[PDB]
Amino acid sequence: ARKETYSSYIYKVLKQTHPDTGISQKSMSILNSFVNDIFERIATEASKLAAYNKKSTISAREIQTAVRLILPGELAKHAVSEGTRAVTKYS
Amino acid sequence: KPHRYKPGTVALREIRRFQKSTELLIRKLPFQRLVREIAQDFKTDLRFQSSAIGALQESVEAYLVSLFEDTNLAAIHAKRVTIQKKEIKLARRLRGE
Amino acid sequence: RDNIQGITKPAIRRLARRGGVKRISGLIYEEVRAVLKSFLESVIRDSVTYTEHAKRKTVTSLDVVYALKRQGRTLYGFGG
Amino acid sequence: SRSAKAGLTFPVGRVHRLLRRGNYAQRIGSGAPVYLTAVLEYLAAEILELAGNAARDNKKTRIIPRHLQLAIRNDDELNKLLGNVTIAQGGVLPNIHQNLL
DNA sequence: TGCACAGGATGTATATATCTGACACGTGCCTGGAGACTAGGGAGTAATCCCCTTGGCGGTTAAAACGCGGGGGACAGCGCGTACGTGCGTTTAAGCGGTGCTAGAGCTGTCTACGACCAATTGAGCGGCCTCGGCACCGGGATTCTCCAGGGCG
DNA sequence: CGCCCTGGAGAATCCCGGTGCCGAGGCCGCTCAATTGGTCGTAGACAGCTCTAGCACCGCTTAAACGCACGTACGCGCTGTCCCCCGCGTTTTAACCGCCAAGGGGATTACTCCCTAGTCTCCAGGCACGTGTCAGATATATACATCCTGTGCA
Repeated sequence: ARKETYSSYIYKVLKQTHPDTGISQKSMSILNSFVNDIFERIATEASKLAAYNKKSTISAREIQTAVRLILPGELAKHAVSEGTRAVTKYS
Repeated sequence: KPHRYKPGTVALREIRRFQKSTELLIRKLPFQRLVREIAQDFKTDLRFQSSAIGALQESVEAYLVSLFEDTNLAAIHAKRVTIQKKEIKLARRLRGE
Repeated sequence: RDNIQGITKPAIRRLARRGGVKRISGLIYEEVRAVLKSFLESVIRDSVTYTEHAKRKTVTSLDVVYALKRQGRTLYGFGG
Repeated sequence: SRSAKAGLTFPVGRVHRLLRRGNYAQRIGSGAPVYLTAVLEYLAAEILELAGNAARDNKKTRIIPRHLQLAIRNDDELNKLLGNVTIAQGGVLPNIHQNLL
């Protein structure tokens, strides 16, 4: 059987930050649970926010305002900054 | 002359010893027979995996430690060193339970 | 028969040491035991609910984690 | 993949298909998965650097759950973000009351 | 006779070959990446109307604000004793190494109910309205309910 | 000489009419998504088969639990102190209306294009998995290295 995880990506970002210190398997599972939880957080908040506007479409606007309202001003500020930078650079 | 510590000295070094240890403070068999005992009157003839027991015991220990911290602060609000039965009810009901 | 007594008094004393408690009274060991007796029911009940809904005779880790998910505790680690 | 041209790490296709099969809405935009991968990569990078320095303090080249526990608890935004999260094998903080001294 | 010595008979850290565990590298089948068609859902505009303001005089009322007495309740001081803190020896039982099983967990074809998708009717449910009987507020009067002064009692 | 118990007094409350007031519901006009049927293709339950960790168990091997004995010190009860906020009367302001009438911009409703992505399709490649290899921890030769013993001596 097969399964999906963030392992390789967490290791690559680890090499992008501190390419020395390693990560234990259990801590990697904790990070997998964290990202998997925040995914349902932002996704569900985007679903309810999309339901409040009487719209069937979820765009980057819903993710931007949702991330703003569900996160502290620092994390929402930098998250919206780098997020809009990556999206505007992508399109 | 025997060597004896004054009352209250061993409590501090016990706090230092246990606060540095991440091990579980409850034995496996009593918690096993306890969980099975609670599961007897719910659904008869069940099975418990080798896992998920350390999750119940882990959440019970980690939650009960925080309950002992909040209850400890409740005992400090009364200006004493002793935890009392009313402190557990105060710090319990005041958490929304 | 009476497995709730399986928790020893020195165990409750050690759990009090984890919480920073110095001196402990007598009834603490009974009260903490009762609170545990209620907690294990409040969890294990939902754990049996999900297991009965999943058509299984064995309780897994996803059942416990998903059982603590709806209560807001969100237990990480095993069965994430 | 479109993650390299946009300067990302996590795949955009897995998040886009996951949002499609996640039963969220009828229509899904093309910028939403890129935005979500950007936010998730930022938060993951924050946890990785904070837990990394937390591992640097104890002079260990591997990350134990205690390093991540202290890394999340010592930060105000992370403690306020998740206050109900229980970390396994993370222990507690060395909090000692002053009146007991 | 009392004594120093030359060598065996045991230890002991020291150095060498050996046993798990985890990082590191080389694959190929279910994933993603991307190209084209449809189209209805999103961006944009034209009235609109509708309750929401603009600015400030006065007169008067009900609510906010201040001021003092002191009464009782928060609060410091201090003695008591029994209730846990601390220290021993003695026991029951979990940890752990190892074992024989199985019965339930777990991945895969069939088809078949059976629910997703789409015209036609309508009637039950929603906008509009206009009343009166229940509701809002207060007098009348009885009833209880607390506050204060002897005095019979210490 | 000063305190429980009783009696007088006062006022706060309860409850029962008594009449003006307004929105709950009824009634109507209306009108639109539910209902009924047909089509269609599709995932879920039924086996099917398999395979693998949980189950029940047995026996060393320590190691926390426990019983108790002492003890000392803080929780607790009691007492004196004093000061701070409640109860009440007097001062001071917030808000309503009267005058004396006008507009104003922002969500709403309706209309109107237009283009981003669902859907279908095929091509490719990448990370979960198997294997190579060193790091660390392990167990054992070993060259001396410290008592013990013949053992010969002055």
